[PDB]
Amino acid sequence: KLVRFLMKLSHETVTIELKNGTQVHGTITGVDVSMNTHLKAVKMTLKNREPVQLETLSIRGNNIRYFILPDSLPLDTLLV
Amino acid sequence: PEELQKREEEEFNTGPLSVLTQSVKNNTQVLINCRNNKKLLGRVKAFDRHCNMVLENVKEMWTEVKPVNKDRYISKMFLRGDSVIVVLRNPLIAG
Amino acid sequence: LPLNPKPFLNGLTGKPVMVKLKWGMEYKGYLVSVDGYMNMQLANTEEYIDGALSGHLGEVLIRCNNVLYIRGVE
Amino acid sequence: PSVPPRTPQEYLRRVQIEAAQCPDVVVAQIDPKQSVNISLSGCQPAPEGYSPTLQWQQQQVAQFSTVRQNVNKHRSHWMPKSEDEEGWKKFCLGEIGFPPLLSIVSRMNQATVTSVLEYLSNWFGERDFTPELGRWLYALLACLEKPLLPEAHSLIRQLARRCSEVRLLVDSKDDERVPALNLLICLVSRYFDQRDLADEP
Amino acid sequence: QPINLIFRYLQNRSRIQVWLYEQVNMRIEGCIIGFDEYMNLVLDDAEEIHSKTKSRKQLGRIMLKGDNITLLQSV
Amino acid sequence: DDTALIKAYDKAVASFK
Repeated sequence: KLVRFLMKLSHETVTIELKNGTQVHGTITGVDVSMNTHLKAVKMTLKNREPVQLETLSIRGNNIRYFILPDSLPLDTLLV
Repeated sequence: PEELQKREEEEFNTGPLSVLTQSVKNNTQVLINCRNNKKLLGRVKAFDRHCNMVLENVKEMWTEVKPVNKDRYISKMFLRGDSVIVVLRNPLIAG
Repeated sequence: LPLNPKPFLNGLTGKPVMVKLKWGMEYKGYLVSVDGYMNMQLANTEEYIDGALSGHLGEVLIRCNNVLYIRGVE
Repeated sequence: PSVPPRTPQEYLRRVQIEAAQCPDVVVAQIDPKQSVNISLSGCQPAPEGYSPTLQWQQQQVAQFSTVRQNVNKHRSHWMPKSEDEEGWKKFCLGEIGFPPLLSIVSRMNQATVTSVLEYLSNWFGERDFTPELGRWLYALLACLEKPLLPEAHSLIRQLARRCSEVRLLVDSKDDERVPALNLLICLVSRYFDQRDLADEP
Repeated sequence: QPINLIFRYLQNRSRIQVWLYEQVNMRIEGCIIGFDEYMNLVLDDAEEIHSKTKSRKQLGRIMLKGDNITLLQSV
Repeated sequence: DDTALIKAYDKAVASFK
């Protein structure tokens, strides 16, 4: 179910903590049913590096710690 | 049927997952230990069988090199169950 | 008397248990509750890191995956 | 029936059937205390009168975004050693010391931007806030690209706390510091998403 | 299959050793008395065998989760 | 403008009213 909600989030731009801790800011093109997430307009911030621009990135559901959602995001609405 | 799912909800109001539905029903805060080795203090807006969660008003709390407390705030969050280790109902927090 | 994992576990409810996690911490408490996926809820929970009583947590949900083994206590 | 099973699949089928007879969820009623988790406080509200208006905060945040655009024009066109706490303090604050010219900050990489920010917070803890300092903090923040690491979030919250604390010492809104403090707090609290520190009036 | 291996060990009620996935400093040993399709084991008379330090901690009857298991062998 | 930050700061402090 809660993954229904994630799939309602195209064009929302978010930040993702990966499991290795890398922070991944981008805009959602798609989320699938096993939480794999495709992004575009991506900025990756790495512990001991400078950052990284990328036109697109696609990311393994099971490589995600959590999503940081945009604050304006209207939750009660999408929880249905 | 599909109304055998209403066992699920009876099963959340009593299972171990009650701990979560607490927070949802009552707008209470919980404290999750997370595998990133940090703690998340927040309210649960929603959750599933797997402990996937939508949280509000989260403080990420942790420590680091004599070790200094650190934190960071997060308005809204989708937390993967995978990242969750344990979850406190009625945690005790202080300045 | 082959004892199987579900019935064994259902059998631990009510009683003192020592859950030990994949990552080396363990938790003692009274096994309040249990579901299909073998999630668990403990009361009067106590944390032990390196075996040292770390904290007194009260009521606590443990997600199934993190569990290494569970066993009863006196 | 009342034999035993000779193959694994049969045994399992036998387990499965037993596991459907069992209750799926079981709760045990018990009959009758808790460590503390030390949590960093927020931002010290503003004395009555001093809290800036929503329309002002919104105003600067927008302005600060713009400022960061320009910080990437100069950034294409390209100092103490990165680890030198002391030199960096000198370099920036001096006795005087150097302003934050695009010349110099656009040459600083992200890990440095961040370290320096730490060094100027560490100065600020035990020294008073100047407008020289205000400039550097404002600069280094504008030179922080995001998404930020968490270490760097915690950093700027520390700094936003430290501001709100100093703001309590002020005795007339005519203090030079007030606006600079209100700003930095507003920026951390609204531009960098830590609204749990923000001055809602 | 790994299950067929176990199954037998249950017939003999053999004493077995378990190699854990996440943990290398440690083995689990016990006599097997039940299991299920996810290879969770009920294990009796059970022990934590610390490597190097040659020590052994009595646990008694435990249930070992199946996701944890690298490898099974007899003792 | 090399001091464009310095300026933008002061402009921003100044602008409190």
